[PDB]
Amino acid sequence: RELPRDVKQELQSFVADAATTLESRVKYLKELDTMNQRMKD
Amino acid sequence: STNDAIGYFLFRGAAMYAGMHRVFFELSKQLPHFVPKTMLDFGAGTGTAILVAKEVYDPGSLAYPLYRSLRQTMQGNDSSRTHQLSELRYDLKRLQRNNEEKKKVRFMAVAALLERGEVDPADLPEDLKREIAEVATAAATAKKDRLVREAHARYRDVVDGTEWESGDPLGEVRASTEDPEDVIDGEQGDGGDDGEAAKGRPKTWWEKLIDVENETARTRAARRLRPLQEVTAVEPSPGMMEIGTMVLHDDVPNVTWKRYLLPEDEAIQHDLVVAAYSLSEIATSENRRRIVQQLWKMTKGVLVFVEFANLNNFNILMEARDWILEEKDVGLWDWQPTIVAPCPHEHRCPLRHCKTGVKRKRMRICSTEAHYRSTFVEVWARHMPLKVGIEPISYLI
Amino acid sequence: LEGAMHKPGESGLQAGSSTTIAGKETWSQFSTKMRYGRRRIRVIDVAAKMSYEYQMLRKMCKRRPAMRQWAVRDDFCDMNPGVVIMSPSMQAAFMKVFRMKEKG
Amino acid sequence: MKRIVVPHRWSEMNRVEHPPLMMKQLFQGVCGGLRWLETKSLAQYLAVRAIEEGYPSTPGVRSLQVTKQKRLVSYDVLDCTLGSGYHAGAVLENGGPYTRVVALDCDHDAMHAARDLVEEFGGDRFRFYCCKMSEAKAMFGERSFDAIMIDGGVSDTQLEDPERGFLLDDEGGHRLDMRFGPQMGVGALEYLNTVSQHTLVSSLLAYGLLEYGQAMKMSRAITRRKPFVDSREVLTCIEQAGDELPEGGWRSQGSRRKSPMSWKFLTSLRCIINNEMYELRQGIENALLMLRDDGRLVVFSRLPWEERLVRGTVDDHPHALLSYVEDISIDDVQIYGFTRHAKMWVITRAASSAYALKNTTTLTEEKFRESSVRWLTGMYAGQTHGFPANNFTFENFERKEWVTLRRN
Amino acid sequence: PAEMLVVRQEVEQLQQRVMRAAPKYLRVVRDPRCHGKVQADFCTPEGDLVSGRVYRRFYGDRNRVSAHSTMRWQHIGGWKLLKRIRRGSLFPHNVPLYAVTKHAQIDFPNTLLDTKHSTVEQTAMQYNDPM
Amino acid sequence: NPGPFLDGALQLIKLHLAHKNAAADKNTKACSDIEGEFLRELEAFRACFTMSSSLKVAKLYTKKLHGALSYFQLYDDPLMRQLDMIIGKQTM
Amino acid sequence: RWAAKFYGQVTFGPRNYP
RNA sequence: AAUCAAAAUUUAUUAUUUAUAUUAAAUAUGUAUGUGUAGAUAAAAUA
RNA sequence: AAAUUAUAUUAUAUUAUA
Ligand SMILES: Nc1ncnc2c1ncn2[C@@H]1O[C@H](CSCC[C@H](N)C(=O)O)[C@@H](O)[C@H]1O
Ligand SMILES: Nc1ncnc2c1ncn2[C@@H]1O[C@H](CSCC[C@H](N)C(=O)O)[C@@H](O)[C@H]1O
Ligand SMILES: [Zn+2]
Repeated sequence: RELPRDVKQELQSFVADAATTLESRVKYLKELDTMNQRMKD
Repeated sequence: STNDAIGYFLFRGAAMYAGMHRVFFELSKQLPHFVPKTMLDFGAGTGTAILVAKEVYDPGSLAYPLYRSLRQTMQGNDSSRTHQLSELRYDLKRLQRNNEEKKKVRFMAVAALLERGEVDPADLPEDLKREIAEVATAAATAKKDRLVREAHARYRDVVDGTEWESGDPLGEVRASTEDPEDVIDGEQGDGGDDGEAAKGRPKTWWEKLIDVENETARTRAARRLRPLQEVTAVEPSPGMMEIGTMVLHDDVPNVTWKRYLLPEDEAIQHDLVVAAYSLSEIATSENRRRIVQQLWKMTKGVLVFVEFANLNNFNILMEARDWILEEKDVGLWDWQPTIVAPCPHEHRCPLRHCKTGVKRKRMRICSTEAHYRSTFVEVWARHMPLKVGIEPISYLI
Repeated sequence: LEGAMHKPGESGLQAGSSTTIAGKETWSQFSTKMRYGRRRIRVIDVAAKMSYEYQMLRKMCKRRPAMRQWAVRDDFCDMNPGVVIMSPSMQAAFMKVFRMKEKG
Repeated sequence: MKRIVVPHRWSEMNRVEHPPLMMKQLFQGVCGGLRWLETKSLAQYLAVRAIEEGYPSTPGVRSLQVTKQKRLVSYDVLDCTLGSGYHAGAVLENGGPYTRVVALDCDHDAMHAARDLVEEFGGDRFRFYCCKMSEAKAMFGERSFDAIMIDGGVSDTQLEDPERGFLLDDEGGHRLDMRFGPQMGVGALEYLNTVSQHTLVSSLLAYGLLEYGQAMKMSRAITRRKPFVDSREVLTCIEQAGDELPEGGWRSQGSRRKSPMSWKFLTSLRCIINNEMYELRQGIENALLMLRDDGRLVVFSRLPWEERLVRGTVDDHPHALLSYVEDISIDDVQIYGFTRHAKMWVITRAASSAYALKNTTTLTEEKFRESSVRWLTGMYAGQTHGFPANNFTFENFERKEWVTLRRN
Repeated sequence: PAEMLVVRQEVEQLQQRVMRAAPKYLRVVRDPRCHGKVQADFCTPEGDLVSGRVYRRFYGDRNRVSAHSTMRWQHIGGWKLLKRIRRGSLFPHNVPLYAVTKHAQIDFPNTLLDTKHSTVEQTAMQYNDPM
Repeated sequence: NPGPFLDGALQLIKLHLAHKNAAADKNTKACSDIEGEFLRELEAFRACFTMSSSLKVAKLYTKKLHGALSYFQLYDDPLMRQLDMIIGKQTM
Repeated sequence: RWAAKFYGQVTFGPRNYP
């Protein structure tokens, strides 16, 4: 039997790396901003 | 939301706190005689700027005492100078006085009061013992201040099992008492003209030692110079407001939390208007120029813009500086805008128009840097343990 | 199972060896009560660290009086307070925000 | 020899007070408990000691220097909101001697109710300040009062005033200044003239009433037609989107989900301004800090989200226990005109083992399987070795802090 | 303690003296580099960005003779000051500055300008004659 | 689901029978201390009966709790009110 | 799915941008 | 393209740190989880 | 929901408090 969903999400928030998550999310926001800027012209 | 406000405060609290301490340190150095009795905080998500202004202008009325050894607690304001004079007098009594005669008078007075309480006869046979009496009630008020500093909460004297004072329960005659201490210049009389004739007498260092050593005039100088009476904080988002109310209510009492600035709200007048990290957060739909002009319209004294050091932020702050310095030649000279810090020339900023900043992003931002002791969430999120964290800020006073 | 509950006699960093369920808390309950119980700041020694004005005047007494004006100009031109340490009111607000939710 | 009399206003002579909600159920709640029986047993212990030393009696069956005399048996109660002072007077009159009430309020108009309570008896039994109920722990500390009573909402004094807002059947344009004190910002006229459409929906959905399908319809009506110079144009736009207002006005004896959208919007806009979600969440959680061991907490809830907030707090707080929940009797709804859904929540504080009583009823097998995972993975960990975390400990003093109190 | 209160009043008088010259001082805009000499960038109270150098030893305007030591003049001429001072702080105008270069200025602000321009476009842009 | 409410109910029933065994000529210490312990365990029992309401065990002891609270001569109580409503539902 | 959480916080104006 | 001794650079004093080893009481109740810093590198499937 | 990219190994840390 697998784990329930909420303890799995809280454990993924508890034990994962913070710096890699921060860098990937910030570069994802940057890529979305470049897409929006390319759409605006 | 409230989760965004939790993460924003826990991530940026020490950084914004260090930036506000840097800008308020420069403000206390450059303007010593400025005591901001009325403070408006625009965009006060968390009351970090209100807490920093409370620590700068009123170090004694906090719940917890300051770290007295740090450089950040030595400001130029008269209330901060008064509190520093009190702590310096404590250090002079403790360290630079090897005599135990102060402790001798202390335990003599303690044993004498404990013995006259129920054992000895009355104090009328010993003549002219008022010097014990007034220092005893002054030490009693110091004991009440000691209970306030111990419990980290005012109004602790009604909590304990002592009987409350019969008469004035609601506190109306303590607030409606005509004060005999504040005297307007025409209200003085019945005095000799030779005292008001000879001027320039207390210029000697001995008379300055008399004026410093006495403590009766300290409370009389502090009661007229009330540092922070009314504080109004403006915040539209509910999560930021409900966390900033949790932050500010422990040590800054009676903060009115407005939700929006109105165009009719510019008729109320404040001494100090602080916009910390909020001009960049104004949306594109809102006219930021009218907001900046309205924020300048509500200043009797000082308007302080504090923001993170960035390119868009520096463009916002330099445009706001140009918009406010546009309001120079429009009226009375005594209310014209003058920048105290940092730019001393009041022309366009030479770093904003420099040759090198065309192809170099580093030579574009006239900013300053604050250093702080970083917390555990910052060293958790940034993968490096920073014993000293660095916050670059752009400011405008 | 063992270690699924927390006995109130056994400490939280250690693990109890008892298997019973009655009179015990779940670990989310123990986490909430540990976040709840930890509101206090340790008492600061006032006499251990002297004030900054005291040390500044102590350094000014040892200087030559012809060099005191240049030391005053040195102290005035330094607009940096240094490494800004958080006030205990600010630390109390920071931990009050940090104790109201689970660490995860 | 003339007297300078102040000219009165319309609201001063036509001022009405708030009716007493419940008196005998409150006096059993806010007084009675473990802190009351040890109070009454100690008063009888001092009675048999007075006849022992030789004081004059009757035939009958059984800190520091200037504050040497401290008070006797007295039972200290904190009133978070006195209003008209009927609930504050019910503690002191029916309690007789050895009882005290400290009352707080947002408005300065509650000084009138505080003035009449002092004229009956004052100086040592009543004490009044003007502050919110969330700022009670900041000015009284932990373990301060034997009991704390909490009411919420509007009194009948503020509902009838034309200047204090809350007038729905007046047929006149008044400003919609519907707030409980000067400690808040803009009123409802200045709120709805400046709030965005998205900001209003997120604040309406926080209170449970007027859900997302209905709140998006009311916010479509407000922001599209908002030059609002008076409350006459506001109540026209509110009743045009939803149904008309109920016949009782603010007090509707109908069901909550069957209430109209105009009443749901107005009772939530009242909750948006004065921040009753924040003040009740803080005011209950601060009260469990300020209570003594085995003290009493009485909360009155007249709204369904308030019943969710009290139920969510006692199950999570590791000292709070619901002693009993009593609703309003049917006789108070006729003569006074109160809400049928008004309940009284009597919460007590536990000295220890507050979670072992709650684990008797609500302990499922799914919560047991989650509890084993949180011990194995260690998700109950906090923080100790960080910069602000090293300066924080529990309530009991350590050996290194006791030597600091000697010098300081 | 009388020594400390007297020198406290004297530091108050000296601070009141230096506060009158405080609006005429410079602003350290960029962080100073220190290799024997201390070289920094300043906003003057004339609307200029200058690049100034400060030496440790005394070199007068007419001759090198003086009554100061090296420690004396390094406390006078702000060498210890500008060595310990980072950007955003005040520097005195009465201290002599060596080899001051005034930075070139354009009319339009360089803030929020794209660095993805070509090299001759940035060249024409920075010399106040754009294409 | 353990049974500490059962221990509270048995303690109240034992205290009720101890006051029933206080039917001597006059023993003021017995009436005094049994009244004191009954009031103390009543204040400890209020929250536990609030949590254990609508359960399989409380319906067995509701009549005994009502009789013990009626014998101790105190009414217009919250526990007496809850017992009166549950007996009025049980009779209907 | 961290970017889809904030979509409930966007103002109704720019919620329909593309 | 017009200069000059930071730690070019050496030495010392109530004093500022981080480290160096010293360094202890305490069951009346309730209790205390980090990022990193390191050495050679010889297990592996909730997405 | 497979293929496994995954290094993995063990230890330490703070004003206990001077
Ligand atoms: N147009 C506007 N008018 C008023 N406040 C605004 C605003 N736009 C954004 N804000 C608020 O300004 C806040 C900036 S976050 C800065 C928090 C606070 N100044 C501090 O230093 O701690 C945001 O929470 C946002 O809610
Ligand atoms: N959160 C709060 N804190 C303190 N006082 C509050 C408050 N919310 C409302 N009040 C005040 O409480 C009053 C209504 S309380 C209504 C009942 C009243 N307390 C009574 O015992 O009869 C209002 O006048 C309002 O000004
Ligand atoms: Zn500048």
